[PDB]
Amino acid sequence: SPGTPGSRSRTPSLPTPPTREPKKVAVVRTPPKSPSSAKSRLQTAPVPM
Amino acid sequence: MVKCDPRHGKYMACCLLYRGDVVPKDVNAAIATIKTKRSIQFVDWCPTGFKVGINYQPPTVVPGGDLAKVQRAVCMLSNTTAIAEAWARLDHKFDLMYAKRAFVHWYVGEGMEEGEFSEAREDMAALEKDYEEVGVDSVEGEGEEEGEEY
Repeated sequence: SPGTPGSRSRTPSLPTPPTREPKKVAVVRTPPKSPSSAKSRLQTAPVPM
Repeated sequence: MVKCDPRHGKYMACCLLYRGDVVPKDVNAAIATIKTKRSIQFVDWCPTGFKVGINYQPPTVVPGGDLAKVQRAVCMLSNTTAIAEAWARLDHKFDLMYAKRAFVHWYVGEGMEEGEFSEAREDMAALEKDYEEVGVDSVEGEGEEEGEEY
């Protein structure tokens, strides 16, 4: 950069902290283990004549 | 002393036992009075329908009882279709438990057959019809309710 004659100030400015990055983090992972069941029954008493 | 109506049944045989201060002519008159009150229908296939016994010792009531004391008393055993009609009830309560085979495992569990219950039902049903045949005494009739024209 152009400027004043003789010695000029010696300045670094690279910011240390990480930028935006791929860590979305909040995703569904483990629902509780859950099976549905249709169920059935059939009445079975003595049935003579 | 059985929960059956004798007027609904038909008398078949009687044994009358008499105790105490008893007269044979008065026993005869008492039984003759029943036979003339023929609404107490006995079977027509057995007109000689009475047996009699007479003993001199009157009944004793055991202390702490409730029975009145008496100089004379009467005991009877009677055969009649009414008590088979009481059996026909006891068989139709067996039939209802067996029609759903209720309780039969407490008896098959002892090493009976279920076949025994079916045998027993049928033997009993044969007995009710044995009594129906003798309820059918083929007794003759009396009259009609109405008269005629000419």
